[PDB]
Amino acid sequence: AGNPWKRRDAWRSQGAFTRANRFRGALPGFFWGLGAFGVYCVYEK
Amino acid sequence: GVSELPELLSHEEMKQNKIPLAYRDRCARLLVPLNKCRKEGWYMPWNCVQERHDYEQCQYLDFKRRVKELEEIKKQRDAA
Amino acid sequence: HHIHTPSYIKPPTGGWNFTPANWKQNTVLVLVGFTACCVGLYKLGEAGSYNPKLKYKEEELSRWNQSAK
Amino acid sequence: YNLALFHLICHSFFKALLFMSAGSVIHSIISEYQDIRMYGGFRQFIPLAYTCIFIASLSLMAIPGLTGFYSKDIIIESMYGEYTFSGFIIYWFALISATCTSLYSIRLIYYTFLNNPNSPKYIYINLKENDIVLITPMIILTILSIFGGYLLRDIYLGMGSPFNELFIHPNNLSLIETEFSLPSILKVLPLITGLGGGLILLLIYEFNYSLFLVYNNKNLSKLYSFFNQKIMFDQLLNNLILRSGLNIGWLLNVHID
Amino acid sequence: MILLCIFTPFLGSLISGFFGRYIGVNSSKWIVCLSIFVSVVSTYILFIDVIFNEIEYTYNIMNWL
Amino acid sequence: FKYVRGAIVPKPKVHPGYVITSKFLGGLMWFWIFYRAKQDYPVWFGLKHPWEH
Amino acid sequence: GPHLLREDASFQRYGQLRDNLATYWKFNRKAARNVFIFLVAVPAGLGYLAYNYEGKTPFVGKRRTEPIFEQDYVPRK
Amino acid sequence: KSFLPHFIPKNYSYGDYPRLKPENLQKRDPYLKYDDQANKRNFNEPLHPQQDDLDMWAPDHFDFVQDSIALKWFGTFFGVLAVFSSVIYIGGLYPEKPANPRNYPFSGLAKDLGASSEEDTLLYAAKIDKSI
Amino acid sequence: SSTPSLTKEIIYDRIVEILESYDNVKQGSTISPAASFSKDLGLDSLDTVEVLLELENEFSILIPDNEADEIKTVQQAVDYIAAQEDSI
Amino acid sequence: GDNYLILFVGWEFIGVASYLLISFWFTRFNAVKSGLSALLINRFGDALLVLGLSYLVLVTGSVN
Amino acid sequence: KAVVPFSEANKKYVSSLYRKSLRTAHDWINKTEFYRVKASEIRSRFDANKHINDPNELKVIFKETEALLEDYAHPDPIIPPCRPGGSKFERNIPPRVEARIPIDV
Ligand SMILES: CCCCCCCCCCCCCCCCCC(=O)OC[C@H](COP(=O)(O)OCCN)OC(=O)CCCCCCCCCCCCCCCCC
Ligand SMILES: CCCCCCCCCCCC(=O)OC[C@H](COP(=O)(O)OCC[N+](C)(C)C)OC(=O)CCCCCCCCCCC
Repeated sequence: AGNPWKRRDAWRSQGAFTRANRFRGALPGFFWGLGAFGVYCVYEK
Repeated sequence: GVSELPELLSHEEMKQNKIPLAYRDRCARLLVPLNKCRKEGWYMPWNCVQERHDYEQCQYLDFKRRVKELEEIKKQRDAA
Repeated sequence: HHIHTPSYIKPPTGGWNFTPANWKQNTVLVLVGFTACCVGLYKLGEAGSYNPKLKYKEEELSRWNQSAK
Repeated sequence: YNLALFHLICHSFFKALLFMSAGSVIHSIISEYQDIRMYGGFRQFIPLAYTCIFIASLSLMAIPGLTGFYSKDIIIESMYGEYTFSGFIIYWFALISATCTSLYSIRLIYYTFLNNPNSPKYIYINLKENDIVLITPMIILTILSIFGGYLLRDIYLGMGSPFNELFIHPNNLSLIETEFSLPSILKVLPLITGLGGGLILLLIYEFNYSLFLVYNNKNLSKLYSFFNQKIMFDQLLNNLILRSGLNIGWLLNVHID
Repeated sequence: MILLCIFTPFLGSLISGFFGRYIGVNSSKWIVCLSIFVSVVSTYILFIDVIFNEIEYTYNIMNWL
Repeated sequence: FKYVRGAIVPKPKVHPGYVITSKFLGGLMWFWIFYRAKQDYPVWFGLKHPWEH
Repeated sequence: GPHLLREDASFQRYGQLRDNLATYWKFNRKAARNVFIFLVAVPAGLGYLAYNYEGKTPFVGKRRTEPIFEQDYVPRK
Repeated sequence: KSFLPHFIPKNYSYGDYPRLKPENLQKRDPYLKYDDQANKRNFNEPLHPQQDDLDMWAPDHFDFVQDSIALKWFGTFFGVLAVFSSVIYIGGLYPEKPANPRNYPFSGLAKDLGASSEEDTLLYAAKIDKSI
Repeated sequence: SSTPSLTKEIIYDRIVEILESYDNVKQGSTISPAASFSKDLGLDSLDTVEVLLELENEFSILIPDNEADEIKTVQQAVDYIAAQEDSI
Repeated sequence: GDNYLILFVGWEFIGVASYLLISFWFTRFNAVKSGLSALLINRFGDALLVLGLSYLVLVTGSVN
Repeated sequence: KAVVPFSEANKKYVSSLYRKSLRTAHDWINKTEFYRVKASEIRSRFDANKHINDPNELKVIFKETEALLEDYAHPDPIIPPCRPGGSKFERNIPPRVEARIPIDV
């Protein structure tokens, strides 16, 4: 059968290893970097 | 701002200020107060702002002077 | 764990996770010694150090060349 | 000489941090592998060790605002800033390595933090972080890998700062032309190729990985097997100099001694 | 403050090298880290004086050649 | 300890210290990058000289 | 006493051979090529540097009597 | 493929020493049982006369590619760089200086650079500013 | 804590999933430690090579070709990995 | 060091310290050999540094 | 030696040939979903010659087979850390146990 281990390598693309979860927040706190900056933006005014 | 190169220091003045050898040019006078600012200001980026931009504006004029002294040199290459 | 034959192998560093029974007793015995040594270095260091740019004033050097000229 | 000394101090922090964090990735995994091909999808499991590498990697890539920018870019700026033939050639060698720095840095992080898992599943249910003693130095170096380059720039790279301990002959003071005569394109070119090249590689690694199986194109297989063996210099040194050098000693031992 | 910045790691290096068997393992790692820590502090003190206050130090121990 | 066969790896729940400690360091980097870029981006790329204000 | 070294038979033949290579050495045309290089090529090779430059190198405080840096810049244009 | 290290003889005639073709012990299988496991040598195995250049302590022998193949590729790598450098130098494609080199007053700091008399001057002077 | 060593109870569980997940095992073929990879499980000669390759990949080890030709029952695989330093 | 020779005393002892540290696990063959490779190539550099120091004494008379 | 088809000795040789056939392809392809395809492709290539009882074609195919594994060999093979050739090999090997033998020297 094509890919005989379809029932063994499934977790390599499911759950925490899904495409979204892997890249989920790969940039640590990017919006938090904006978040404090956004405070400083209107504090600058 | 610094719209033109300030008064050139005399050689006797440069010796007493321990000026670096390569920074002895038309912009030497503006460098002298800046160094005193750095010592008490601990060379910090935020302390010596007015003098540093005053000094660095002088050097651009020196760079622009050399460009004005290149085509003057380059014209003579077109003499023959 | 296992046996590493530390019975006769007695290097200066012990070897194979060696910790003596009276390790607390000797621990301060070295801190007392080590701290004294550093104090010695600070006493020796400040007594003998000097600034090589201040030993000779500028006037004295400005005449040395006139002698060797 | 002032530029090199300043970049030496900066590099002692965003390269020491890389090793410690990498030394924590190897420690965190219970199989204690070191090959990056047995990693994958570690970002969620060890996010602190990832964050130290990511900040170090951006600093190593001279992203503006970080310590790498205040030291690495200006050196490359001045390769074109000398306006000599030799200076121009090395500028491209620097510019390739400026981009390559942005290319293998992404490769290292992607292969170990943004890739599908390769290690046995038993490892992940035991893949955790380390103790506080191993963490304290990395945080201290992490801060110095962001702010330290900005605070220490004017001491070394300042205009007219008295640093006579390093001599710069008056005819060799080209710092003025470097910071004024460079077009705008050069000031961003290492970043534009660095950011563009990294993302282009990042897409190819993720959605189009079929290209990077180099065993098809024999030219690309020979090329890969060439740089992977480090320009064969290890093979040329061992087999042809040490092996030859030892043979001279054998000739003297046999035909003379 | 100069002689402390230079030879302190040497003192820490020797303590674990020869007295290490007598001071265990954990108590031997932290003494070595202690010796380096002294040198880190002493360097910044020198850095404050040297770079900013333009003071230089020199401790001449004895002749060699 | 036991090993339940044929189960995917669930989304990990690391200790709350590590996630906050990681993001804060990353947040500072982005905050510092944006804070500097708001004050020196023309100077970085040469659009405006430092002494133009 | 107690024979602490587990003597290996083939090690002895190795050491016995390595201490008696001179017995089996024969002065063929190849040993004559290596003898010439190591005893008449190299020694004469350094026999010329050691004499073509002996008493010809007054380096103690050899001053500079020549300018280093260019004075007039000619652009390629 | 798996060539022996260079400078290894084919025929040696050392009296009654046993004749055995050299075998590089570095390439032996680590998985097999060996008495000298670190050196991968069974007890009492005969040794080649030049066995010092074949056992583990000898320099590591890289047998991935032919040596002449390595010289071909390694030389090929710098041939491209020499090509890239040589092409530029021929036509002068590298940029020209945008301004005159940095100038200085006082005859270009001749005296400040250890020029005793006006005779030396150019022996020590840097670039001299002609707009004094 | 780290991995609490590697006892045969955990060893046998990891081998079972490899056999459970392989669809080339003939339907049925109840997997017990005493079952042989040829008769009880119905794995062909080339299938047994793949099974051990996954077995050695699951424990991050490298079984030599000389010794991997001798593992023929599931209890042999359980017994082998137990007495191994590099088992994790 | 305030003279080039004291620099050489430190310069050599980076290699001696590294040789021990790189070959720290002296039971690992790839690591015992790696220490020797790191020690010897540096000595090749140190061989030339000694020669340079000599020409400093020849030309100038001191290494301060 | 003499390649005897279907013999046990030939079973091991194919077992060795297939063991290196997947490991080498595993090193070049480090994504599992792409690696599974390559194993099937090679397994779809060990079936073409599965039923061949002619020794004359067996040597030539076996000569070719090693050349393919030798051509596509990975210069930097993946090794487990504690296995020989890895990174932890012979790291802090426990000392050999043997009673001390005193001597009067
Ligand atoms: C391995 C087993 C252990 C045994 C060996 C251990 C290592 C040996 C350590 C000591 C070495 C012996 C040298 C010490 C004897 C003192 C030498 C001396 O005479 O100093 C001369 C110095 C200046 O000479 P002068 O003005 O003529 O006055 C002397 C007239 N009697 O007169 C003075 O003012 C005396 C100055 C004394 C200085 C203290 C000695 C410092 C020694 C440690 C530092 C060594 C140098 C630094 C090297 C460290 C690495 C960089
Ligand atoms: C500026 C110059 C400063 C010089 C002073 C440096 C102080 C450090 C001395 C510590 C010695 C030590 O530790 O040696 C003793 C230790 C003991 O074994 P272990 O490693 O603890 O493991 C123990 C387990 N065994 C028994 C399996 C090894 O090592 C050894 O026998 C290793 C052999 C190499 C020692 C090399 C010493 C080199 C000294 C310096 C050479 C110039």
